[PDB]
Amino acid sequence: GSRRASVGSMEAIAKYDFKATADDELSFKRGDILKVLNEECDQNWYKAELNGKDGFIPKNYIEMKPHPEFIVTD
Amino acid sequence: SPLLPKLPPKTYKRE
Repeated sequence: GSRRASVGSMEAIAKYDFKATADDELSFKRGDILKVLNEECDQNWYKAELNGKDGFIPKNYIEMKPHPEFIVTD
Repeated sequence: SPLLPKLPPKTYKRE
């Protein structure tokens, strides 16, 4: 069918640490999964946002994960 | 090429 109740984006696990270098780059640490808002620029770096920040990120320090259900595992 | 470099654009190998 059709889904019209999403409104958001996917995530992507930051495999290592890193920071924003370009004026439009994004920073993150090892384990800081970001929110892929888009995929502009090269086909190797994504576009995402960490709870407020955003910008390009080299996918080599990342992986693309789906939408998880809540974080509380206990 | 090795691991976590400056992310260079690949091209060819050593052979």
